Amino acid sequence: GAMVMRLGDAAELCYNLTSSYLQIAAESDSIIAQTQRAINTTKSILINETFPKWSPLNGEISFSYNGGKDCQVLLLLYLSCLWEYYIVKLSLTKLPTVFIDHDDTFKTLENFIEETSLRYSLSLYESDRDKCETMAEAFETFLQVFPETKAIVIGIRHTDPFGEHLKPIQKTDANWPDFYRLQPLLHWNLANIWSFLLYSNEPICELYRYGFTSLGNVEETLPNPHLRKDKNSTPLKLNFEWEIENRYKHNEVTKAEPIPIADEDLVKIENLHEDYYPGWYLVDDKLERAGRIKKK
Ligand SMILES: Cc1cc2nc3c(=O)[nH]c(=O)nc-3n(C[C@H](O)[C@H](O)[C@H](O)COP(=O)(O)O)c2cc1C
Ligand SMILES: Nc1ncnc2c1ncn2[C@@H]1O[C@H](COP(=O)(O)CP(=O)(O)OP(=O)(O)O)[C@@H](O)[C@H]1O
Ligand SMILES: [Mg+2]
Repeated sequence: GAMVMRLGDAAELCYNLTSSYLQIAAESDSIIAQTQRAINTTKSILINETFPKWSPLNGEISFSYNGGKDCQVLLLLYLSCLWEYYIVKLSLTKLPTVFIDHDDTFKTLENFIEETSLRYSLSLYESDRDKCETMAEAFETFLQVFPETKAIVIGIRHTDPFGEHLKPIQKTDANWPDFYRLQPLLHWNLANIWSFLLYSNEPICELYRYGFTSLGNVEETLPNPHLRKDKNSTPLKLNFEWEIENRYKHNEVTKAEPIPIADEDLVKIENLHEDYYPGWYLVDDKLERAGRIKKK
C-alpha cells in the first residue's frame, strides 16, 4: 500500500495466515500436520499460560528479536495470539522488542531487522554494537532502561545448543539479570519452521535464499555444505513446493516486496565459487549448524 501497516493490521494478518495454515487439509504423517500441531501447542502456551500472567500490552513482556527465521516464525505466531486473545476471545501502537546488536552481525540481517521493524510495528531497543559486553550484560542494561520488564520472549528450540532442558516458562539463571524466559517455540523442528514461514508469504532474511540455514556471525558462518550443488551427488528434493505455490495471498494493505541481500554479503557469496540450494532444502535439525568455519 501507500502506507505501512498499523500494528492492528499486522496482528490481524498474522491471525488470518495462521488460521489459514491451520485449515490446510493435511495427512497425519505430513510435515504440515506436524506444523499444525506445533502451532496449537505454541498458541496454548501464549494464550493459556503466558498472557493471563504477564501483560503483553504494558511493557511487562518484551520480544527478543534478531531477524532470524525462528524469532520471525515466533513473532508471527505471537502477533496472531495477541489478536486472538484480545479481539477474538475478548479477554498499543508498537510491540516492545529488544535486539542485542554486535559488531560481527551480517549486514543483510541488520537491513532485515530494520525492514521488519517497520513492517511489524516493532518498538525496537537496540544495544550498542560497538560495546564489548556479554548478552547477560546487554540485558542488564536493557532492564535498567525498562525496569517494568518481567518476561522476555525467545525463539529458542530444543534442537538448539543448550536447548535440551529448557522449559516454555522459566526464570533466567543466577548469572543473568532476573526475568522469566518465555520460550514458546521449543517443540518446533526445522521442517516446521520452513513449512510455516514459506506459506506465510512474509519476506524472510535473504541469506536463507543463498544456502544459509543458520545465522551466526559474519566470520564463522557459511552456506550449509550439505546444500552445495554438484553434478555427481543425488540432487535434493524440495519439501515445500505446495506451501510456496499456495502461500497466503496479500491485498493492498498487507502487500510486501522482496529485497536482495546486502551488497557486501553477495560479494562473499560469489567469492565462494560454489552454488547452494536455499536453506529450506535442509530439513535435518542435526545439520542446521553445519555451515561454520573450522576452528581449534
Ligand atoms: C532474552 C534471553 C535470555 C537468556 N537467558 C539465558 C539464561 O538465563 N541462561 C543461559 O545459560 N542462557 C540464556 N540465554 C542464551 C544465551 O544468551 C546464549 O546461550 C549465550 O550464552 C550468550 O553468549 P555470551 O554470554 O557470550 O554473550 C538467553 C538468551 C536470550 C535471548
Ligand atoms: N542478538 C540477539 N538479540 C535479540 N534476541 C536474540 C539475539 N540472539 C538470539 N536472540 C534470541 O534467541 C533466539 C535464537 O537466536 P539466533 O539463533 O541468533 C536467530 P534465529 O531466529 O534462531 O534464526 P537462526 O537459527 O537461523 O540463526 C532468537 O529467536 C531470539 O529470540
Ligand atoms: Mg534458531
